[PDB]
Amino acid sequence: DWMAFLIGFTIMSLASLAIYAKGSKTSPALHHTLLHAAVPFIAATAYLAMTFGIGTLVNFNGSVTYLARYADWSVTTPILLASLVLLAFHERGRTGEVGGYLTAIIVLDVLMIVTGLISSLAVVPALKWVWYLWSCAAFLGVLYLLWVPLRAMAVERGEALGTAYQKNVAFLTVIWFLYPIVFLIGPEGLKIISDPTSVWAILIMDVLAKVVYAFYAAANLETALRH
Amino acid sequence: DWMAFLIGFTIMSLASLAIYAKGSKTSPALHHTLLHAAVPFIAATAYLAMTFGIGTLVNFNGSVTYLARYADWSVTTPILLASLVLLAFHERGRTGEVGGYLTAIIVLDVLMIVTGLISSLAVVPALKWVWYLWSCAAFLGVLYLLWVPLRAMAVERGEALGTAYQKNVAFLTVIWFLYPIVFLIGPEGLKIISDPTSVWAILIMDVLAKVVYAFYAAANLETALRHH
Amino acid sequence: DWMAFLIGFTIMSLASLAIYAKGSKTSPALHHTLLHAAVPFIAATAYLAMTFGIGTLVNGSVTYLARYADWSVTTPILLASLVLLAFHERGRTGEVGGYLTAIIVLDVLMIVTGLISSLAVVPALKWVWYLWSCAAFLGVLYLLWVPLRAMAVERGEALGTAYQKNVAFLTVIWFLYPIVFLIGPEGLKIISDPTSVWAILIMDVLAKVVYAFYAAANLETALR
Ligand SMILES: CCCCCCCCCCCCCCCCCCCC
Repeated sequence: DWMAFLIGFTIMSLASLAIYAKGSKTSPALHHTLLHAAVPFIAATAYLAMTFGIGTLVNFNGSVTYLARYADWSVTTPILLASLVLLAFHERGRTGEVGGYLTAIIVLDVLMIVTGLISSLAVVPALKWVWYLWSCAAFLGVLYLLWVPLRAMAVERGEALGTAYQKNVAFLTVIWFLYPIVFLIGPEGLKIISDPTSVWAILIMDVLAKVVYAFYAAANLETALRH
Repeated sequence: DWMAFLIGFTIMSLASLAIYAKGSKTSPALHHTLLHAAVPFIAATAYLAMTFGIGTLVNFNGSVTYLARYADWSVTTPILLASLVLLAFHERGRTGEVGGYLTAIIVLDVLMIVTGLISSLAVVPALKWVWYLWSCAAFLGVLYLLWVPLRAMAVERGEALGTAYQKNVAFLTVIWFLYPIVFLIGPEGLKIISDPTSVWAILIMDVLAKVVYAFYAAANLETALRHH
Repeated sequence: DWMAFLIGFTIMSLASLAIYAKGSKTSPALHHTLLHAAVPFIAATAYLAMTFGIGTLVNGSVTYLARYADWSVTTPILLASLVLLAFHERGRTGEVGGYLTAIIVLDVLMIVTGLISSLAVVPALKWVWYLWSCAAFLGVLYLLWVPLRAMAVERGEALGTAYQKNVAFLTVIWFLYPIVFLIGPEGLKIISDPTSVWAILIMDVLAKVVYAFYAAANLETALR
């Protein structure tokens, strides 16, 4: 409940501070540290909002949808994707090159979030699942870019940075896949799991995706940079 | 009306897939392919929303406003403008150079859309037209950047890429000008033409602007690259 | 109140036109001119909205959504210009982007959190959010004053002098906003809505119009 949101805020607020301090401030690593440190600060703001039910909509039938949660995802996810794109290019790209991939992957990712929110708010089952599927299509669009063309470039340019990108993407894919799963089985979908259970699961997921991943990604870059 | 939206979605969904696959994946062409392929995918999501009247607000005495339509325009138009800016610079610029023109042209363009939405929703005629005009001012702001300074740079840097930009801009101008015309004539404005007729017209316009233009722009760039 | 908004629109509309015309269209200066000219045009659109009470919420306490909408876009653009100055108009792939994203995220959050504080009808919540917004502002100020300023000075004296001058001016003016909020009807309600509105207009002109011309002069000094 409130306790989960307050735990989320505290973890995310501290983590953001920790990620920046601990993170490298040198050359290419710096801009990765800045991006990774920002995500939790957004998540923190979101979680603080959710504790006081700011942005949280209560349907006539007492059903709750957290706008703040989706608002977080709409900004954070793209920032995490942006960091990955830069890794793939090995921190060098000509005018418009990285920008094109960024725009492509952000558009898909943000749409994935927006469509997911439309699905959540949909009170008609048929519509709810049509939109969920479209969201999933967007997610596959994101995953395709990451796993095929971007990963292709990631490996082509060198083993060290290619190894770092592949490690980061793998971790990202598994964690990111939990969100659509939780949605499906959660109160926004099949309603197999309780609101509180889904919220508690998301907190654990959010910490892995934003905090653990950040420290993991830093180690993979630091290991790769050493070579 | 819903049939038009479903037709729009299907055309835009397929087109997006087609544009990416057909588009070149090499050097400067690649980043143009990625940007051009994204637009229809947004438009598609928008059109799907509109079929189920998701963003659609209904006001008495025949006033409908499709929020999803404007949401599409607020993202797509800038992406199309972004692609043009990159063309003008001949796919090379110093730090912040392209960014300055992007921010400038996006701010004007997005404002043009936002102001247009305010105009559509405005219940006082005087306000509705004040905002329409302000939107038009923004559009002129966009057109100025495209046609004067950006076109100047486009031609100065080389004939091949300059020819491609000029062709793309010309096509852009004519199509983009239809939107303010339809708005004026449409239920959002003078209510001279029916909601359904205006919606069907916009679908035709949207296909030209996002799908036909994409293939046209691609050909003009590939023509310029081969000639060079 | 409406007269202030109409005055704001007219000042901001003309200023934006003036800033572009007067601004240099060459090399690094150009992209600074384009960014600086756009800000007032946003502010203008905002002020026009506010005169006709578009985005203005009646709920007893009144909060101008158009005002915050303006701030959420303009402030980042002004911060973006400063970041570019610090790098001396040269940075490797992703370098400037990382600092931009960092400083924009903090800045935009600062605005949105401030809006949450304004809309909050419960005092305790209103001040929790105000403080969080302030934390974000300090986050912005830190980046500007420490790491970005460090790079600004390290790269050369001329551009380092220009950045330091611009930042100083920015900090002082930008600090008025949280002060006005605190003592204004969105906070302690020590000063009237009209007084706060008229004060913000004066502040907004300094921050977007005067600062633009000041920043332009400082860059032309640095280029010479
Ligand atoms: C460094 C330059 C990269 C900047 C990234 C640009 C990303 C643009 C953001 C796109 C957002 C699209 C999501 C909006 C969907 C709205 C569609 C309406 C459906 C109801």
